[PDB]
Amino acid sequence: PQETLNGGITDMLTELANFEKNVSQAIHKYNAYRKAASVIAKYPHKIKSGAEAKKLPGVGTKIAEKIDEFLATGKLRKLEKIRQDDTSSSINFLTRVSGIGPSAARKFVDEGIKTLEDLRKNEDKLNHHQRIGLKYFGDFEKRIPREEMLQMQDIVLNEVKKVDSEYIATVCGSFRRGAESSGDMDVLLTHPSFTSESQPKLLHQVVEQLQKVHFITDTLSKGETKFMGVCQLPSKNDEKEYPHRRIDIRLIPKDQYYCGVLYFTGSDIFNKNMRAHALEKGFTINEYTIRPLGVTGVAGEPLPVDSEKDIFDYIQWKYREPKDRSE
DNA sequence: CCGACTCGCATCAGC
DNA sequence: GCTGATGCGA
DNA sequence: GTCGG
Ligand code: NA
Ligand code: NA
Repeated sequence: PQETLNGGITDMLTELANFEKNVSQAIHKYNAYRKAASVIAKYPHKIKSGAEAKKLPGVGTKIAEKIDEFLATGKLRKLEKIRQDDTSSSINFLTRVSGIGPSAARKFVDEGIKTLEDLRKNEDKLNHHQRIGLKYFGDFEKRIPREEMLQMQDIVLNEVKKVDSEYIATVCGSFRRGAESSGDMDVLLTHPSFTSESQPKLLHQVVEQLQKVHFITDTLSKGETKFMGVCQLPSKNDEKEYPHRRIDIRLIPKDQYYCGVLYFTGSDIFNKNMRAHALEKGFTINEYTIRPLGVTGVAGEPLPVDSEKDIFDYIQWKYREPKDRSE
């Protein structure tokens, strides 16, 4: 649907969602508004009334009333008010800094720290993650065109194989589904030496090499199985420097690898659909495994999986190409 | 009427 | 010092 | 806030 159809409504609901998450700290109300925003964004008609929208799954009485007010007035009194609220708008804004959630935003604003400038003046009140998020505030809100993602993939796959040619690496997310742009890079990594029933340095090796060739620039968090950090393509010639990008790297045991690939390939809606159809067939699918359900409901031991296709097969489904996986 | 809506890592709260 | 809870982002 | 047991 064209944005101009119900964009005013969906924008309204999305903004309400953010204030619930960031100010009221009501995560379930936050997801409630988003679900309403999503289902309305997919609605192929311009909504004439709240009663019309209430027919959609996820839109209840309260949102129906809000839509009635928005349609009749072009705004929402409650939204208009919280917009001009200095405390609430500042709390909501500060959460745009990676590492600053609803709680940290509240505490900062409570003691008079409201803007990026205020943040820049009080660095010693920020933890390591928050300083990085502050440093790359602008870059982290930029999207990544696919050509840059492709070049990022080149470096990752090359350096990973250089460390150990027996590594297996897959760039997932929307990029694997063939998207024109990405919000970040999500790399899934495994090695034949690493299983569920199984060195605790396989991830470090790869991270270290990507640091050595100056691809990885910063580290947000790093353990034995999960890395979260910052990277940057090398600058061409005398061209303008590339934005710094968010990159995650996960080490997954061989026997759980392809369940992970599927899950982190998405999309969420596709994964939702697929999980629903998994159930009726008598299988349970999560990030790690696909399991067989006993006659009451007792899940037996995880089924052997050696590819994405294996999973699709178990539930008597035919392989859907990553490009065909938005639903 | 009222409960539902996973986990790795960094850091806090408390012993 | 360690264990468990919480915040955060995914 | 919405859904549903
Ligand atoms: Na509804
Ligand atoms: Na944040």
